[PDB]
Amino acid sequence: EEDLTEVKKDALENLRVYLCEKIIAERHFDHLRAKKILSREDTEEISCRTSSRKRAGKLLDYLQENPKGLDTLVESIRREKTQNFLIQKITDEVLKLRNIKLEHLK
Amino acid sequence: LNRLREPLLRRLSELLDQAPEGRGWRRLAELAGSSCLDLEQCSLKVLEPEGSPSLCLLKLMGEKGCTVTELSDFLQAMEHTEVLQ
Repeated sequence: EEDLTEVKKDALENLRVYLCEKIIAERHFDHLRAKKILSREDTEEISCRTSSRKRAGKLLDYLQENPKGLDTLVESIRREKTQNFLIQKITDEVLKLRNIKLEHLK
Repeated sequence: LNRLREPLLRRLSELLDQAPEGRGWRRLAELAGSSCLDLEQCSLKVLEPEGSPSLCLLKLMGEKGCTVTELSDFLQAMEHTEVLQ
């Protein structure tokens, strides 16, 4: 349902500032490239950047075209178990915005 | 817990999900005394459109073998009497 889509979209895009620091940019787009949501042109466009942070910015802003992308962003982080503490943070964010949508229903 | 029917567990889960309290479901999973996979799988169960973490936690405590009066003692320890009524 598209309500989950819209709350997922704004629940990602409200928190761009924190996520664009503690994420290595290169170490994911082979997994989500296997999900057929991202192409080589994106790989070249991301490599055109020179800063550390703006890679994370345009990569993070290059996922707001399909609703199921965030799962894949979890999944590679689920795959490489080097860091995982971001999960329940963004999860609690999703519960909060879901609660506001739920109270706005009635 | 795990023995009882659908409407009581369903209503209790869908009421415990909507938790504006700071002592929410993560507090209720963290009881007094008696690893990561429980919390992670509940926090991924919430990603579905029709789920609660509360359902995952009630299934977990039913797998613990908790009883309804026992859980009500934990809820009195949780010191929100609006949940008990």
